[PDB]
Amino acid sequence: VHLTPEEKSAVTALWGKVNVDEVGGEALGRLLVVYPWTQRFFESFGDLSTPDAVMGNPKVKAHGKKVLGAFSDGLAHLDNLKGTFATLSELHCDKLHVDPENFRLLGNVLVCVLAHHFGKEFTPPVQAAYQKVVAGVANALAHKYH
Amino acid sequence: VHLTPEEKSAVTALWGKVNVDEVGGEALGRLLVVYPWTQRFFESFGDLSTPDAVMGNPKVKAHGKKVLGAFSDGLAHLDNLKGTFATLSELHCDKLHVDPENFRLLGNVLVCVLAHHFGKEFTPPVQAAYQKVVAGVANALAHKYH
Amino acid sequence: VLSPADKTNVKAAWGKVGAHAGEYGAEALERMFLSFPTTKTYFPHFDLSHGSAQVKGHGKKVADALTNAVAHVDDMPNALSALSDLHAHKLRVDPVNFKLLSHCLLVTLAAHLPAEFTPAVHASLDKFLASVSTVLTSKYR
Amino acid sequence: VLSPADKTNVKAAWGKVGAHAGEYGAEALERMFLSFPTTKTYFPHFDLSHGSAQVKGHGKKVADALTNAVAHVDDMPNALSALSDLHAHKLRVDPVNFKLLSHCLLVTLAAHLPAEFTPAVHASLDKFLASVSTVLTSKYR
Ligand code: HEM
Ligand code: HEM
Ligand code: HNI
Ligand code: HNI
Repeated sequence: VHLTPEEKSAVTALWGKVNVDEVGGEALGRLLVVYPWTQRFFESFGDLSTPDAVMGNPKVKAHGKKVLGAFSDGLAHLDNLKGTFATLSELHCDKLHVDPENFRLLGNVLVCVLAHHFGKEFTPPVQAAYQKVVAGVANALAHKYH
Repeated sequence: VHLTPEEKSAVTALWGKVNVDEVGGEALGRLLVVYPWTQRFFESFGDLSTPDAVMGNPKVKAHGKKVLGAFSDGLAHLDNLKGTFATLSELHCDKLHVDPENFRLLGNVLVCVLAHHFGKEFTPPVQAAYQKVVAGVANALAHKYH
Repeated sequence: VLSPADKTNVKAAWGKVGAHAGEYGAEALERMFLSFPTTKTYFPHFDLSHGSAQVKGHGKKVADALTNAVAHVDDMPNALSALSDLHAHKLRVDPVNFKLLSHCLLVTLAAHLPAEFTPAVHASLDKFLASVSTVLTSKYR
Repeated sequence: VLSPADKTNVKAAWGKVGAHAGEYGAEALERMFLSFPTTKTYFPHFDLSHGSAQVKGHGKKVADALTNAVAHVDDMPNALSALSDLHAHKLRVDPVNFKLLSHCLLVTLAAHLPAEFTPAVHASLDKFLASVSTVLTSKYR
């Protein structure tokens, strides 16, 4: 995972327009709707019984803010994603017991959410840059598993 | 990748007992039998029409041995698999057009072949070390794709 | 398996795609080649650059196969039988790549259909694309 | 699909395994936990210590389900229906992990079946384990 200078610029340009709170809730919600087995990690969040129950669930939305906040922070450190995500990797393994395949699923759902929000502005080259990012973030979050 | 000192030693010790003619022919042959669509890359090898034909095919056997030769180079330079396999990665992308997902298939067939030969000697810890090795080789061979 | 709601959702979304099916198929392929360069190994004989007549023509074929699958949504193994034969015996694309193209088709649809690409519809489309992919890889061995 | 030759191969190989099935199930789990540590994320409630009785007990459950699947190789969806329900609604293991366990089962079989693990039998066992996995993930969404 190495972005070109122009890809880095494109990622940063698009991200400046993202409502990171809103987008996080939407990405996590869509994960739980599209891949409903991922709800296994969120029993404490309450009603996840229908697509609307999931998407509008305030605990899902609040959690999505955390997730996308950490992602947003990682965009500032694209050359050291493994370091950036090391303590979160350890946490997701040791405390949360989250299969890292879930990070890959969430990254692609996030890409779909970005496409949905930005429409034509989410061009194929912009997507390609974001795919490098989400692959790097997922690989980083997986890296300290043991 | 991340072989511990003790896993590096275990990998080296087992490899010192490997018969490359047998293991190489068996691993490439089984790739072509178990995942027969991979035969698409080896039409020039002649007769691949039955499992016996594949396993006994002189070109399959010779090529399997060559492949293991490159594997041996990797095992001799575990801290720089990416550098070790750079030229071969370029070849597999630019000239051979081989989808790197196939490298994972070969890695796991190789593990099965080691288990088949060594039996109980191929212990769960030894297997775990070899899984790191084959993952590392596949990832290094994939690295120069573009 | 596709539920009654899945089939309603897929028919509505792909119906809205309408005349754009070929355009969106080609766009999905482009997004795939740029995002996942290993997928290009299957097209050494193609110009894969933007505006490619080969990519446009192939996108149309892919989209038309999906339209046929939607038309025969309750009989996909048979409606796609000849295509699945071609995949198993000639094209021989590793199954992982179907997931990459499916994802790129979802991204394309998301980028074009703001109102229609709801979470429920997204879920149904992903299931539909996975079902098509399963049929197309079903005869490999 | 599993061919008659596949079914013959699987029945013969699993027959040879016989009463060792439970032991081999445990060994495959141990191999998986060591080789693919992410799979342990599904067992944080287990004792995973060396020679764990809890892991051995689980190995027996996995093996017995496989024995049943072999016995019912012509209709695995029905034979495994209760188990597939449990996987879809409770266990919810990501589908990627089924390939990891399947590979570890092949390794275990290879290590114990020097005569039986021919290339053809290896191929049939791989198809069989993938088919079992497909059934177990069939109701996920
Ligand atoms: C971009 C990828 C992800 C990032 C950056 C991320 C980040 C975070 C952060 C910052 C926290 C708070 C840590 C704390 O409580 O100390 C968290 C918690 C958590 N995450 Fe992740 N996460 C990601 C993906 C996922 C995925 C895909 C899942 C599972 C489907 C997951 C499951 C959880 C769970 C279960 C918690 C604790 C929730 C609770 O407090 O009840 N994460 N994550
Ligand atoms: C992952 C471990 C692998 C290693 C270490 C490896 C290594 C090699 C080596 C050393 C050569 C000879 C290069 C030369 O001509 O100078 C070669 C050639 C080749 N490899 Fe790979 N290989 C691997 C996997 C694969 C896989 C999985 C496939 C396809 C499924 C593949 C397809 C080919 C083909 C088609 C050739 C050329 C054969 C010919 O001469 O017709 N390789 N490989
Ligand atoms: C990354 C590779 C790749 C994937 C994932 C893939 C996924 C799919 C999917 C899945 C949703 C569909 C419906 C589909 C449909 C088609 N493919 Ni795909 N194909 C792929 C690579 C090909 C290749 C290669 C060809 C041949 C193109 C050519 O013109 O040579 C092809 C040809 C076809 C054709 C033309 C067949 C004919 O000549 O009769 C159709 C239709 N397909 N392909
Ligand atoms: C990596 C995770 C994982 C995989 C891939 C997997 C793959 C499989 C396969 C595939 C060949 C089979 C036949 C199988 C069969 C079983 N598993 Ni699996 N299981 C897995 C994780 C579990 C877990 C976790 C449980 C619950 C165990 C417990 O005791 O809490 C489980 C429970 C079972 C049970 C017990 C069900 C019951 O309580 O009635 C059987 C039988 N299975 N599992």
